[PDB]
Amino acid sequence: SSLRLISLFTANSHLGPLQISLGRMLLDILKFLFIYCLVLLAFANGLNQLYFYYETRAIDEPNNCKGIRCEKQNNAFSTLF
Amino acid sequence: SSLRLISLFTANSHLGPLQISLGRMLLDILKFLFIYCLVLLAFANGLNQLYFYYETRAIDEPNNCKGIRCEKQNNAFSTLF
Repeated sequence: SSLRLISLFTANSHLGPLQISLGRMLLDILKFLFIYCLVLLAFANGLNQLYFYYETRAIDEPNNCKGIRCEKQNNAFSTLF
Repeated sequence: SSLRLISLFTANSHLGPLQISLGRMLLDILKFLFIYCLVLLAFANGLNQLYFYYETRAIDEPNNCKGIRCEKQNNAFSTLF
């Protein structure tokens, strides 16, 4: 609801021609996004297939924290998610 | 081999009558040894029977130390030994 004040820039002479030039840049990231998506799901598979034998539990870890976003990161290549 | 210099105390007049009085004290600890052994064998069983469900391993424990004599003692009532 707060990002809708950008449709008012067309009524000014300085900020007007800037939105039109920004509209074209967003037609260049699509193809690189496609290629990057393929390169990422390709690699997301081998690493998961190699490390899924050493998955521990939470109660056997310090402070009962499992995964990244803890203070000491652990169990980063266990599942596919 | 070094505790055999106590068999020479009988040739002196000060240390002589001390070995003979010490020889009698060692005939009082036997009965209390009997009672204490029964009282210890009695209690050594319930505590082992109550705690033998939560026995962890040694890779889950910090610094790979299991049992008493570590810096942080753990697994004290797991087995009978």
